[PDB]
Amino acid sequence: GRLMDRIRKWYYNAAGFNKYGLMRDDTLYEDDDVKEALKRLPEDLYNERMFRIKRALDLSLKHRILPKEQWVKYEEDKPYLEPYLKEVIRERLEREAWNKK
Amino acid sequence: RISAVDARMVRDVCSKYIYDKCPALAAVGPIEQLLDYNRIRSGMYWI
Amino acid sequence: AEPEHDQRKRMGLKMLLISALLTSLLYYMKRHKWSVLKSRKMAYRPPK
Amino acid sequence: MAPNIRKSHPLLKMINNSLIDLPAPSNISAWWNFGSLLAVCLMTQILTGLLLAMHYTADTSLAFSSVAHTCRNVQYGWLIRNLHANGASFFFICIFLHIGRGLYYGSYLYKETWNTGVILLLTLMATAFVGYVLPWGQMSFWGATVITNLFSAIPYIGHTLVEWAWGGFSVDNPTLTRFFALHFLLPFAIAGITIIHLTFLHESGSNNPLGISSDSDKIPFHPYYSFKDILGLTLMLTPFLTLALFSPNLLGDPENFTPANPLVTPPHIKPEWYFLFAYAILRSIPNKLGGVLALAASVLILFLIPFLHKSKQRTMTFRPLSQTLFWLLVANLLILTWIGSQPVEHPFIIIGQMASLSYFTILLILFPTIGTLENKMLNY
Amino acid sequence: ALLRQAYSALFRRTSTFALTVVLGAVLFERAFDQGADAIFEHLNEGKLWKHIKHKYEASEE
Ligand code: HEM
Ligand code: HEM
Ligand SMILES: CO/N=C(/C(=O)OC)c1ccccc1COc1cc(C)c(I)cc1C
Repeated sequence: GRLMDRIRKWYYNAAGFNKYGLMRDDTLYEDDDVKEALKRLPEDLYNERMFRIKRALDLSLKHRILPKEQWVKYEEDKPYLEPYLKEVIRERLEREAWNKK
Repeated sequence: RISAVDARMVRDVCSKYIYDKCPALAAVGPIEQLLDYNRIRSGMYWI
Repeated sequence: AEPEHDQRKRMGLKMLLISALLTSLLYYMKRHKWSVLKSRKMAYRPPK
Repeated sequence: MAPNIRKSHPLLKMINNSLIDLPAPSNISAWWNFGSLLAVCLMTQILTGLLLAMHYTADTSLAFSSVAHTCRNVQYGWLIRNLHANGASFFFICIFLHIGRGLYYGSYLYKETWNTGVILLLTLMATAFVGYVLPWGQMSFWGATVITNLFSAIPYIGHTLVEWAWGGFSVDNPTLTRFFALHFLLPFAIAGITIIHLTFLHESGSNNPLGISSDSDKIPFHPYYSFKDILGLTLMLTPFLTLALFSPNLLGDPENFTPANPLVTPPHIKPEWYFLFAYAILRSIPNKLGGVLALAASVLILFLIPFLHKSKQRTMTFRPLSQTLFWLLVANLLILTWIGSQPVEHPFIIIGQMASLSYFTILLILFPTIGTLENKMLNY
Repeated sequence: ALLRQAYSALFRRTSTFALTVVLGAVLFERAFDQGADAIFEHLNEGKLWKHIKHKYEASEE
């Protein structure tokens, strides 16, 4: 049944980064993979992610959040970077394994 | 009116309108290096 | 045991008064400068 | 060179490029003030310490009285003395929040900046340790005794590493004199290393409460953080001075107003508040050696934090699970501190080993685990 | 309007601003001390030596 869904949706609301208007992927720590990934994002998606963040920072400095209306909703969160990120990791795991070879 | 102006006059007039005033600023483009109104505001005083 | 007892408490007093006065002022000053970021507004304007 | 003599000068360029035109995140909070306090705090100890060292006599026959003389006869000596001893506390308080902050917001991901911090902590600990022996009071002596006596539990090179540190057979003048020297020295080592710490830091720049690129919005250190830090200074400095000027000994053990005497072991030998937590974990493992290792690792564990980060996000801002675990740990530490101030008797003994047990578990097993589990809940 | 007077007179010219701080600190000290001692002493009537002093000062042996 829908347990995993209930949970995920819960934890999602629990974390509460949407309160800042951030997407899940907007919060990823920028390790090496994530870094390559972002470099592959289309000009627009990248600028949109950029503003989203700078917005959230200005909020954190102000010690505020977005009004309930603007919070990102669990199912309207677009996972824009994950497709790319997984590839970057695929490519690497390939290279990685191939060099031990 | 122009021959009436002397250094002393220029200083007093510029001080009058420039010194310690809070200015308006318009920046367009790759402006990351220019920054902080505060810093710019403090550039409004002391030689 | 603590001959200074008295002067030390007279000092503690002056310390609070000044401390109070100063923390207040500095709070204002801190707030005054940051006001530029606190009030600050921003919009995203793609060339759609 | 360049237009303004701030960025061209080989020194003003240093003061400037690390405290004025220095790029700082627009949102770093109050938990970022401790770095400067720690710094300030340091300069202050060294200053008060020098002033005290100018009236101190490192000799078992005059140690206790030289201090008393300093308080009773030296102009404002009594004051300087307070500030120094209490400054040690402010220092630790500050350093523990500095650490906490780092743990919570994943600052430790800045590995070098972090490891140097750990080294800073360790050096600071040694420093207060030797410093405490200087007034040569009962606790000073027995504290020195209890602790240094642990090394004899190391194998083979044990009983020797000790009769070497003491410079004799028991804690005596030979030890006192080298401890004064050591204490006079370490603070500089600290300052030194503190430079390195800030250097590695500047490579990456300050992390920030959200844990996402703050290049999108950076501000000049001055005036933002100059002012913000100075405020933080006064805010903290107020209680420090309050405690130091109204309740001078709220923290100090009274047994240290009694000249050290080797023919009288005090009832309860316990460290200043800032060591209690470690004193507790020390006594949790009843086996001179095991207890030592357990103490050792209670602090050396910090070197592992970086490798135990499993979250896909840097900070705990968006990880409610880690948060409570984090606050559990914090509380876990209060309990350990409380236990350290208590005698070795039930219920304390059991409560003691428990906290100890949890302490290592939380940092070695839980945190890493909950973090993994958390990633899965984000569907990552 | 004092604020304006104060601004133009003292706070505008960075040199007079510092001059104000100096003379200002001087006056502030003198008064802040007096008032505080006064508060402290009053708060401790007859407990200080300053008080009981007369009983042995030139009136004994
Ligand atoms: C007495 C020695 C120390 C001094 C004087 C000191 C000073 C500083 C200063 C000035 C900062 C920058 C401002 C701030 O974020 O607080 C800083 C940052 C930092 N310090 Fe220390 N520090 C000390 C000890 C430590 C310790 C014990 C650790 C942890 C084991 C540590 C870990 C860090 C880290 C990770 C940063 C990055 C902060 C961030 O941006 O997230 N420091 N420190
Ligand atoms: C890292 C900074 C320092 C720390 C953490 C520190 C800590 C301490 C501590 C805990 C004591 C025992 C205080 C007491 O309770 O009586 C002490 C004493 C002393 N310290 Fe320091 N100290 C520092 C720096 C210095 C420096 C640089 C000097 C001078 C060169 C110095 C000189 C002394 C002297 C003379 C005493 C003996 C007087 C006394 O017992 O108060 N200290 N210090
Ligand atoms: C010389 O003893 N100094 C003591 C002190 O509290 O100094 C501030 C002291 C006094 C009584 C008992 C134990 C100590 C030192 O104990 C220490 C010392 C260090 C370094 C650590 I890590 C951990 C503990 C538990």
